[PDB]
Amino acid sequence: AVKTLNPKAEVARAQAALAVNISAARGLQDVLRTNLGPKGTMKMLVSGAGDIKLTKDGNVLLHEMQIQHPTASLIAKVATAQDDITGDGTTSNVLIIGELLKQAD
Amino acid sequence: AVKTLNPKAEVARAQAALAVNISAARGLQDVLRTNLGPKGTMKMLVSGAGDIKLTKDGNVLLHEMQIQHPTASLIAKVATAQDDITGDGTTSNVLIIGELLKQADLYISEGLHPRIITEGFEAAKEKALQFLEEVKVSREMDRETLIDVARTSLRTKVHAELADVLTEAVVDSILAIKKQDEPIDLFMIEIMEMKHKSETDTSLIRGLVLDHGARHPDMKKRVEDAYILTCNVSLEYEKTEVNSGFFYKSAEEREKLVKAERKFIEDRVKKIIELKRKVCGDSDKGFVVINQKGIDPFSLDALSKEGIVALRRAKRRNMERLTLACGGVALNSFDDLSPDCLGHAGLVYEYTLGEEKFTFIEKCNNPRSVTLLIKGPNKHTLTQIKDAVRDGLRAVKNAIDDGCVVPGAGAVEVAMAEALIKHKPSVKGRAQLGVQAFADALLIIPKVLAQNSGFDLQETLVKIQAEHSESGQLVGVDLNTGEPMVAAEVGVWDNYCVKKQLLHSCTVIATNILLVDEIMRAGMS
Amino acid sequence: GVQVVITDPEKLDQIRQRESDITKERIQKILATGANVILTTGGIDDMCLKYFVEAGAMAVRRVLKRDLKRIAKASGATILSTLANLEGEETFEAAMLGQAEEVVQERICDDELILIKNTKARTSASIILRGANDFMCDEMERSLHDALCVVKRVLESKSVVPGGGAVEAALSIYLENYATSMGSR
Amino acid sequence: MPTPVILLKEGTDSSQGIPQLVSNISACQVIAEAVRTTLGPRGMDKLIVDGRGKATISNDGATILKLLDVVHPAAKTLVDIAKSQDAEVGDGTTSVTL
Amino acid sequence: LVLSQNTKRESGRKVQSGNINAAKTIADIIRTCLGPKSMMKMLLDPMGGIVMTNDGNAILREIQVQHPAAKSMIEISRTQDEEVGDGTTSVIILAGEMLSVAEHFLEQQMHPTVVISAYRKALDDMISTLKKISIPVDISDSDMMLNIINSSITTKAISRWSSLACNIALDAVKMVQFEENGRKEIDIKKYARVEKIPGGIIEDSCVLRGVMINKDVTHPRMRRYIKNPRIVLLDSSLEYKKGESQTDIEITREEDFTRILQMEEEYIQQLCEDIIQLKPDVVITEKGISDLAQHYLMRANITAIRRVRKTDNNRIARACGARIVSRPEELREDDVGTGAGLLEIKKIGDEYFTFITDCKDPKACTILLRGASKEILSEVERNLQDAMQVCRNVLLDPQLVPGGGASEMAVAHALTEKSKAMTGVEQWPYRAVAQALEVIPRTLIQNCGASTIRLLTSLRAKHTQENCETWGVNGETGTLVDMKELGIWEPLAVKLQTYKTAVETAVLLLRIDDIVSGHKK
Amino acid sequence: PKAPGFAQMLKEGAKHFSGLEEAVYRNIQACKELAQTTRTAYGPNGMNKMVINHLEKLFVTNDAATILRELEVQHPAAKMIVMASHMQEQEVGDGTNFVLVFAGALLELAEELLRIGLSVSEVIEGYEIACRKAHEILPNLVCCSAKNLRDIDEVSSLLRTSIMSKQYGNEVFLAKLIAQACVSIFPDSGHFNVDNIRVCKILGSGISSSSVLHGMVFKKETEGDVTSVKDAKIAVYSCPFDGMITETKGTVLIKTAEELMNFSKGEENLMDAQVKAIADTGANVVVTGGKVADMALHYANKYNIMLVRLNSKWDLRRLCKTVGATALPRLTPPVLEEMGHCDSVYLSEVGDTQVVVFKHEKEDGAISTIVLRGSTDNLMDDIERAVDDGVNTFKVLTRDKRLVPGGGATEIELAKQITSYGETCPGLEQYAIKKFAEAFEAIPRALAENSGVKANEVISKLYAVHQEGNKNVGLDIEAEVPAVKDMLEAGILDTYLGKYWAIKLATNAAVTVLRVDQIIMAKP
Amino acid sequence: PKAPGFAQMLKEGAKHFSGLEEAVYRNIQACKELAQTTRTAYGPNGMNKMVINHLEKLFVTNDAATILRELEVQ
Repeated sequence: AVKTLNPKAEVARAQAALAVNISAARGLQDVLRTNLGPKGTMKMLVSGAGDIKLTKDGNVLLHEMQIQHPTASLIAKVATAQDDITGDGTTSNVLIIGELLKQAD
Repeated sequence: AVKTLNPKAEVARAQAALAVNISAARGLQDVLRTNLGPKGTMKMLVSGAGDIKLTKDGNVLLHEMQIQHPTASLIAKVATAQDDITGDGTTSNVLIIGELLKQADLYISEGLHPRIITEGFEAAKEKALQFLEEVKVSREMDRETLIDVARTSLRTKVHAELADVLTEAVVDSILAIKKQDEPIDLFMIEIMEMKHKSETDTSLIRGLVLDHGARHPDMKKRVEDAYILTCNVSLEYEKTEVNSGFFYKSAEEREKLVKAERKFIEDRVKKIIELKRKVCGDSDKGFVVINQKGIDPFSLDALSKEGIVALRRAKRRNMERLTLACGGVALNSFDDLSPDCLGHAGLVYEYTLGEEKFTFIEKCNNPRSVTLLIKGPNKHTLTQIKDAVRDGLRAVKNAIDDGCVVPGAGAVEVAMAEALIKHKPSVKGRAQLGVQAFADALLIIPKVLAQNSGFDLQETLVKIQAEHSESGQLVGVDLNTGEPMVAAEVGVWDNYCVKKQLLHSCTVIATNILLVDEIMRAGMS
Repeated sequence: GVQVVITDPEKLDQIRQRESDITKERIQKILATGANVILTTGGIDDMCLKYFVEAGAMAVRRVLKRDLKRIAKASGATILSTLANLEGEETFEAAMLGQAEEVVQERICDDELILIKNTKARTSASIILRGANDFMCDEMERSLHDALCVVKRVLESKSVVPGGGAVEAALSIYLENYATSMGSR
Repeated sequence: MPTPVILLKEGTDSSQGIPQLVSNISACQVIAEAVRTTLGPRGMDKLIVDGRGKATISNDGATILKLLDVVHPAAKTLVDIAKSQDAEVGDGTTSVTL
Repeated sequence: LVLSQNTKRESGRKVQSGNINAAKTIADIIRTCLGPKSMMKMLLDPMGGIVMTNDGNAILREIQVQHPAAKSMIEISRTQDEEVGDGTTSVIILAGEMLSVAEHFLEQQMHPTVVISAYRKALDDMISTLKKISIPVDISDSDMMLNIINSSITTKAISRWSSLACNIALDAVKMVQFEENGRKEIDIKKYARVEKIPGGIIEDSCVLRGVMINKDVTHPRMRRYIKNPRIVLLDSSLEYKKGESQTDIEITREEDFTRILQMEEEYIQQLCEDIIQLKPDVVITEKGISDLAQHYLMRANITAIRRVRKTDNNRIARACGARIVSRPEELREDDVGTGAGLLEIKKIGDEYFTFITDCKDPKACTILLRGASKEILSEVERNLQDAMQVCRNVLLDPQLVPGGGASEMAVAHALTEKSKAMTGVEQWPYRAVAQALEVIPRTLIQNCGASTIRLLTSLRAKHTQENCETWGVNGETGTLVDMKELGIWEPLAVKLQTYKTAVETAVLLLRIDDIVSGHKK
Repeated sequence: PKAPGFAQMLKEGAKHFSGLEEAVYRNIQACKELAQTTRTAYGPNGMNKMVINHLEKLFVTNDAATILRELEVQHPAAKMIVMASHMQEQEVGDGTNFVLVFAGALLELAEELLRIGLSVSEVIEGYEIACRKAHEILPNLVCCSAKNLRDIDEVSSLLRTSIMSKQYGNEVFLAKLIAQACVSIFPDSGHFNVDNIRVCKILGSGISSSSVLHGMVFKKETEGDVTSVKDAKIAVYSCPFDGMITETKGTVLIKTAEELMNFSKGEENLMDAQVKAIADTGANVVVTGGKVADMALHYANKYNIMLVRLNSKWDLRRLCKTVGATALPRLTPPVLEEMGHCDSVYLSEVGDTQVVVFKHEKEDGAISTIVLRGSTDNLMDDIERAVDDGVNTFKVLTRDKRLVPGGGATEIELAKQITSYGETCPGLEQYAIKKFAEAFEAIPRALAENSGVKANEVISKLYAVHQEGNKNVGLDIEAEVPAVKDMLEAGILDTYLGKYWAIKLATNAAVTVLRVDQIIMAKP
Repeated sequence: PKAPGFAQMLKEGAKHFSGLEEAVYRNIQACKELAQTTRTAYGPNGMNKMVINHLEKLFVTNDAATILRELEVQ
């Protein structure tokens, strides 16, 4: 539609973009579900500058795992608050989020 | 991993490709689901060559919707097989497929290993088919029975009026087709189409129509009574298979060589004309000839002076229909020529349209080959209806083929569901899960039916999810009020094998679909 | 180049007839000898194939030239570039036959290869290789190929030299002393 | 990435109406000026050489016009008229344009 | 600039490790694919198609690589597949793992040759081991074979259809026994034709007492249904065929040209009456057919088929026992198409098929595969290919092996029994290969997904007792199971070449020390 | 940013259209282009138009279909409506203009109800039932069902409009010759095949000098003499005029000398005997497209014979009927009964064009030919184009019957009648048919546009004057009087069938283009 | 072919590793390289080694750390 307005523009649609976000978050949660729990495993991150992580608090991971999907970055912000609020279960929040939408879908 | 082996190679993984494939079908089913159900919408395709479609049968869509995702192409193949098996419900078939896989995903998303669920499917179909086997309605070849079924099928594609017009022709063909034991649908079914005067006036012709006309103006356009010559031997000139260099010495011989060369075909046509004159000593009778190869103009002239209708260059199957039409004895050797070898027609004329020529065969006493001449306003529509036609026929051939019949419109699926939901874990328990979703997946047909009909899904399913009493009926969903309906009473039916094969087809598709882990691509440059 | 020209069509059937009868009679003439095994590096026509089946015969086409030479030397056959006689008629003789105990084609690695057992005229030896991959066999035969030669040389020269590098061990010193003999540079 | 469907091929030009109509009128006026001098007892003749290099002089404008490979369409009609009149009566084809 | 101008070379341990690593990859990429609990893989051919198959060979036969030993490993797979069919589910996984430990002495600075030397010693005992722990079986008893076959086939997706194939595989196999070799009759799996048709269901596919042709009657007037027909295999064409000598005609008189044209008519008709003189019923030929003769053969109401593939013609000939002819005048009644219980041509749905049933004791047969989709079908027959192949191997040897890793541990301790009694430096390689063997049941554990270490130790502990050797690993329970009740039974020869191939792989890669590229010829 | 996601990567580069958006908007807009593309088209006041093709070839035209055939369109439904009318002209001839107008207005109105939220399918039904009803009421408007088969005056008066429709300048000439054309042909091969009429374009000598001949013409050469005979003896041979070359190679071979002398002499000699045998029958003119032997024509010239050359298969086929004589594939037998017979045949020079004349008088009925004179061939191409469409009109007139009133008047009754049925429907569909009735306003509306006067009051005036049954009065053609004219006295009529069919086809066009929702487009 | 699918396009171009495969294989091998890199290193019989840095500076060495310091390992 708005492609009429602009050629270089990009837009989604209702079913489409909706489907995107759930997959984005569900895709997001799948990565992090490996984390929380004492039996969980921390993950090692590698900077393009060569720096290194061994953390399991996904807030660092999310903050440091470069993603372009906006809702994921949207997720990053609210989690960034949560870690600024409490720090763990940030894990829970996102896993909570996606599986919530999963059933919602 | 094997990326070590090859850099340019590509691999997926168990979790990865699994999601990809289910994602693939989930998208694929989404597009097609608009279609099946009489309220559904056919779709128009445009070629990169600019051609045009108006189709609804998904196999056409799948075969022509250019996609690369492999599973779809795999699914496309069986759908094409189903098209080569029955023709519609391929619609439902894929809708069955992805939706099953979607429901399948729900449990493995709970970490359930798929191998277990497959066995649940294995048990599930068995009980279903067991129910499927018993529930089919044994019905005779009552004209109306099939008539409703034809109308049942044909409404899937076109106007209610259009199929209704179409319905009469196909069934009567079917009636005029069987030698009470075995149909092949190829000769007796001639599907010819003309860009002429309407869509609706497309009709059965009790006789036959040809895709070409006489090659001479003096040729009779119309003949009251036709005596038929079915043949394939060329009455064009031919020179023998051996190198045979001749000379002469006189230009007189040159002309003498002129006449000699013609003489062989001269006799050939001569044999027929005498036979014609042995046959058509009466002036009233008209004599027609059909060749699968071409005919000499001089031969044409030979017939012309005798006022003989003859046709050349027929497709190899037409003569069968001709023999199935006029009882004519198709031959090659004209020396062994008998009037009993002839075919007879009660009426023939030619129909000239546009630039082409079309020829008409009429009034067989007991025609055994007929023609679905397709009258057309628009080229795509002719192509469009034709698929609907061929679909409609193949519905009937199975319909007569099976002395039983399934009431349609998904009343079975609820019946499948309730019986299957009425299965205790007589299974090893863990399979009852997969069975549950297996049964769960089955309700899609009315769901999309209501969806395609616009009625709210969840409530209607619950509504029809009321087996009434000891007569817990085969209850359909109304296609215009979204309400419980006796498909049998309203005469909504389907081929049992259709229902049979699709379950089998989908099931085998499903289990293997769930039983892949990574998708390999390491090929030469 | 020999052109066939017809001004009288009446014998072309007879012409075309004999076109194969020559091959046919050659089939018959050789078969009448009763020969049961034949090779021909040349092509073999299906007409011949049919005829030999009627004989229940044994035949080979496109055999490598050298092996059948070994065959003739092995079986005692005479390789025949054609049928002939010191008199002009092409005749054939049983004396041209090669002879051996039994011949079988056998499928090794699901592929039927032909076996020849014990030609009485000249005893023959051939070796069948079994291995894992094609890479292994073609190398091991080379060693086998070399394997024959060395023994052949030992047969060729009834004399031996001890292996394991003793040669220069002896040579080095014996020359080392021998060097002093010259006194030059 | 949806895109609106075009009507005809890209660059399928259209220009309509008065400004469209007048352009040819000027174009026709352009044509005559190449022939304006031509006819007359003291009139004029032209030389035009092809891209091949073969020169061609002419006093009959229809010939000149035939040399004058027009790309404007409406003008070609003018060029056609010359052929007709030349196929009819000849010079004054010169005039015919004017 | 000296040697070969930009052709790379390498030597020694880096080469050694590199080949060690690649095989480790090579085996690894398939370790998921063996066992009744295996997985099933689908492939992209480079040109677009799809193949989905568990049999490793095709997978690797469908693998493109750059490192050589992998390709070297590739052929080893296809070779044993060719010779044995399956075990390809396992042999390579055996192979690389053998190499996987085989490296472990490279750091031991032990020269590989001795390590090879022990290997040849090792296999010798291994073959001797299995012969000691083999079991001959009757071949006449069908049910055990059927048990053997399902035991052989309860690894592939047709598992749900074991009953059908087992009899299906048995029936065709039994009916192929060419006794003109005295009592050395040999069966053929190329006369075991396989026809895959989509649609229908697995249950619809069946063994046909004869041959199936994807062609049609040349003329309608020929009947499409006959009980006991007579069949002609005309290797030659049915029409006028070149005068091979660049023949030429020079007519001068008028009637000559017309005369000759009759003559070809005459020549063709000549052929017709020679055919009918044997009173045949069915005409088959690999070449074309004159319709004019076909008129004659129509005139004789004699069924005719043109341009049929030669191998089928043989199997058709092997169906009805008749022999093909290229010479109508030399056609012989001993090749009358007798041995024909029923003639028919059905309509499959958009295709006529030729139905040739109930030969008396046919030797050729095609299996009719009627399923969902050809890739499904093609997958099926590969499993069928393995199924029938092992059976003939069973028909080749009646001695059987209990698999499920049971035999594997049996040798394993047996070599351990050998190992401790074979003092020397070579001892450690000897036990190591025994150490290599243990992985296959272990691998089976993962495909089941059980506590591999504990079960394996117990199994070895279980197999420490001499009294019991049939103790193996159940596919699904993942529990120690004696084979006798379990019934997963295998041809001994299957396992022989398995180890035979396995060890051959080892030595071949071990002698390597060097890589050379850019041959340019 | 810069990173949306896709739930379906199914497409390799292709156009997936969906959501009714293109249907609700883009499909509709495309059709609306076509209306404006040819909005000026129909109208006696509607004006012509020229285009050059992708091969840059001029096409001045008034017909929509031809230009539509000259438009490489790419949008899907556009072609559908194009091809719908394409056959419609193939069905009737003119109407291309009108049906396209029908196409848009129905389309133009439909989206608004769709924008108003009526069921897409319901749109079909109301559109459908209205059409069926519209057909039903249609015959009740036929007036002056002219019957005279073979008069000139009636038919010309009838045929004037279509010529008037697509050529406002010169109706009087065009009718009488085309009326002369229709009368000159009778049902000979059956009820005046359109192909029975031939058209020849000659530049120069403006249109008023164009006429029609009772025979046929060729702008062709001749090889011998030039004569026309009161009793013409025409020889027709698809056979080329040479010694009958046996298709297989007989080359002369000699073995002694005199064959050289004999062969060529006899080679001459029998050719003389051949051509004489022809002349013995009195044949004065011989025709063929095939190769002519030089001595043979040399002989024909010796025998005062006329020759014809290089004509196409159609050319002989036309001529074969003209004198009704049979073409002979056999060169020798100059059959009396199958021998050509003409009033007069000669060569004319017109517009500096060598021209072979078959000037004939045929009582039994002849396929005569029309002479086109005037300057710009571009004029000829359309000026034949319109007459050709008139030719269909006569044939379509000749089809059955029942002149009906043109000039939009009939459409006004249609709307009112359909409007009248509209409120008697009552139901949610009532608006659609109400809109269905409305769309017919476009014709006089467009007619007003091509008249360039204030439409709406004229429409209302036409409405008002149509409230008294005045079915014969319609839209005038006049700047002075932008109100009304009575068509019946004006003779501005039309075909029942043409209106009937064009209604149906446009109807069919709609439901189809209306039917589809979401589309797929592969890359070309 | 030529078109597999991705269930998570989360990455704009980066390396994500999983399935323990790197841990079970790739992690180990890299470590094994380091052993092979300096296996000779220690020992009175262990011999020295030299490497040039990225800035083309000479370093003869037997101490692992210093030579290890000279390795931009990734």
